[PDB]
Amino acid sequence: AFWCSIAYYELNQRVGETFHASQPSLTVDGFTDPSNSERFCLGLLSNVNRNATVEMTRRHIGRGVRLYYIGGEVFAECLSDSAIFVQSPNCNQRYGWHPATVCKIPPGCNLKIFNNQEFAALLAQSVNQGFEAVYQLTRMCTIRMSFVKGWGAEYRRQTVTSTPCWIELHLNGPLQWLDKVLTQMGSPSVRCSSMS
Amino acid sequence: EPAFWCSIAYYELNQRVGETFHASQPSLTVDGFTDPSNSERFCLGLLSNVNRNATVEMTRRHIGRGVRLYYIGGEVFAECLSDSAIFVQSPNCNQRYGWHPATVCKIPPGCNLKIFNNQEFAALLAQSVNQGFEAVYQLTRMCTIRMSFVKGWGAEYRRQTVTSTPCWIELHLNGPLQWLDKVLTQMGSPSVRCSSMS
Amino acid sequence: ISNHPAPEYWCSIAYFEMDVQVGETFKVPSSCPIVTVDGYVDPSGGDRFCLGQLSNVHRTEAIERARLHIGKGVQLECKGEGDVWVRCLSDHAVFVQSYYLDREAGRAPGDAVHKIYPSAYIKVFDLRQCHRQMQQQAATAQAAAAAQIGVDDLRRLCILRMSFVKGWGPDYPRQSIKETPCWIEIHLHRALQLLDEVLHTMPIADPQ
Repeated sequence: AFWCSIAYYELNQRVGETFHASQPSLTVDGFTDPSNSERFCLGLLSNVNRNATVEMTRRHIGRGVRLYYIGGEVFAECLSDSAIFVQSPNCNQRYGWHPATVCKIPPGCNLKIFNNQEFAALLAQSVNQGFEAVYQLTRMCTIRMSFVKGWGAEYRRQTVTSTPCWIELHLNGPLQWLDKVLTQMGSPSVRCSSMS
Repeated sequence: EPAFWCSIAYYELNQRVGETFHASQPSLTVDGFTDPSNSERFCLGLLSNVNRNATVEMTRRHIGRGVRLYYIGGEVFAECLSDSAIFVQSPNCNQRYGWHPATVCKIPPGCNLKIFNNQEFAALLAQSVNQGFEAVYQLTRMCTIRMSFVKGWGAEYRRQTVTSTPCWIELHLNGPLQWLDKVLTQMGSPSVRCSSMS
Repeated sequence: ISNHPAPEYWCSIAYFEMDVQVGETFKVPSSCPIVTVDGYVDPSGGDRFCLGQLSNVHRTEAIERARLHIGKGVQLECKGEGDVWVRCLSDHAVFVQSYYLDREAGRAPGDAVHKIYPSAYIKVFDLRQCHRQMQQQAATAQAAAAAQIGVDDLRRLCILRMSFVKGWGPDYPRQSIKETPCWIEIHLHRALQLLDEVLHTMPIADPQ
């Protein structure tokens, strides 16, 4: 019962504690309410080594983004007055572009960032491919979002760690199903030594 | 007696990764799989690390069923469910066999080992009230145990520090720490004052 | 000051050792008006936050030293809806950073380090003064915005920093608190709740 946890980052620095969503519809904003099972307020998260750009970008996070669990799908609605970029391997693989594809969500818009059935079907056909193929599906249970600034293909910020303010989502549901398969996939092919 | 008999922290080299895990049941396994909501399983497989390199990503593939920790009576055992050995550094155990406190014991796959013993610790805590605050404060290291997955460290290996290993955890025995606290809050204070500038 | 429900926790404490947060944030329930942050080792939360039981790989020879002297440390008490008091139960001094204390000294915001003496019981935060000072900033912005201060600048008003043993500031080898061997940053929840309210009244209208 949490359907997803969310971790906030500032560049490549993990900032703040992990937020656990207990409500089917919440919001990740740049405000300071410390106790909202429906509001992951980033404004109250400190970072002793925070630079000007980060601080500046935090100011435009505003009402941020609204994530919400309709049936077996997750949606992200940009409440902020600035765009929010989403990198959902589950969402991209739907339109087809190289999983590492970042999709811009202009203010007032909203995108379907994840679909269970889709994932479950991708987990099923993976069992035949092998341990390795299944172990990598954890990436499919993750979604990365940047606030105000974009990244990836031709925003000269090629990696998330370059953005000032981004967040990572872990879908517990899918992770649990993956785990049940994983504990049955046997052992890896490629081996390893204790000294190397 | 504490709600959680221990807390486990996962690390990748010299970096903390994931949240701190608190064990409530007398049994828990630290494996490399992905279940996020099991009070008996601390799944490291779901934990992400943006600064993760190749070697860590490879070692995480061999954690497998990981290690199983038991709290039977007043002792703690570590069992290697992983098809790769695990390496433990438990002062409490090391002393019990007379090994340099920084000894790292190798637990082959399928093997187990008594990693900690309460009565032993309690005794050490007692015959220390005779050495002063300093001596007691340092009994906190006795309450912490470090394990490394797949890769060994310390003598016998090239990796001399646990922070050099790809995947390792650090346990804190709450019970022992609690008993220690009671004796600390009474040991007075250190003699060598500390400047407010040095 | 406000009518909405009181916070679950009345503050959050994050321990540090230089520029690195050691251990996880300590949340004090509003039902625990007084909390103790000592250098002892009892893991059980409750009313005691024992810094002596926190591990750190980066920890040095100089910090293990200072940590040894935290002792009974200090205490943080919540009196009126959001007013915090401090009482140094330590044998050693403690250095506090407070706006309420800066103002009281006729000093500018952040232009002063307050050293508390053992056994001292001083007030370090006034919710009302904080609340006021927030709208104070929100007002000038609504103005400097139409005439043409962010969340990280004003959230400071709801924060408290305290260094154990060593001191920083313009009379010590240490220039910033990120240089002390061991300290803590306290976030007052009520002050933050009022801030969440004020933030909604700063007509975004800032422009990009």
